[PDB]
Amino acid sequence: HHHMSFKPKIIVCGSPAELSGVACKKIVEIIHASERTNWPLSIALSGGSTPKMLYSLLHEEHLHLLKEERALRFFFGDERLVPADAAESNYNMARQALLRDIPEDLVVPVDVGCVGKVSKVACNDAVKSADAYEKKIALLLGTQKVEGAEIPVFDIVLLGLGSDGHTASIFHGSQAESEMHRAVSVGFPSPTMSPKVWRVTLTPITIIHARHVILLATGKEKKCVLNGIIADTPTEVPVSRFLRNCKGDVTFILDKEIAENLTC
Repeated sequence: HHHMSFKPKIIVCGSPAELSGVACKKIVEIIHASERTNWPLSIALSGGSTPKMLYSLLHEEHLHLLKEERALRFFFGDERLVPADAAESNYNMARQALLRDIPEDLVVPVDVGCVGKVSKVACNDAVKSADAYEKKIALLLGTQKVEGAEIPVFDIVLLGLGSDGHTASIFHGSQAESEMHRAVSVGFPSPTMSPKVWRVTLTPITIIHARHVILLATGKEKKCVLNGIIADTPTEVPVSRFLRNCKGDVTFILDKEIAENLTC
């Protein structure tokens, strides 16, 4: 017909505090759908407060599955080039909530040692950190030829939608914005976005080839950027428009307020 259709699985939760519960259920369902011989399944974690609650929920209700049964190998979709123990570290937050009790081989942080080996982190520092994380992912997961570049294929990618419609640290204007060959790249936040630190990020081509993608989005204030992913024919789009090209199983987990214009 006249337009390409994008039909992700949409789950709308009544209370924004129900999103972590639905995300946890989805992740556990994906784990149990996979034969134990394919475990551990690769997950790329997002930062932020909804993820932090999802990871605390996994820790309180699914520790046996993750620690004893080694169901998941935890990677980061992005990381701030700040110390591994800083308040702005995605690894620091995931570690406090969950990863402190996960076997060490199943926890794969970005090496951020370049911070404090330099006075001010610059683009070239971020790029060497992205290349180092790419090599780490390639070793642990292996890679494959995709769309005719060899890309690791993540089992799960967890994403959050920013107020500017960014995801991971993929910003309009970033090295990552349209990156279709490298698995990992870099991004600096746009003017309205903090913290003002360089980030290592997975690229669109990596997310596009993940077996499962789970986007968490809340707030009436993100309804415009969400509509620019979901609507077929809008004039203006956010950078997360690329999620329409996802090859895997896509789930959007929403609150009522962000979902007011959807036919859910």
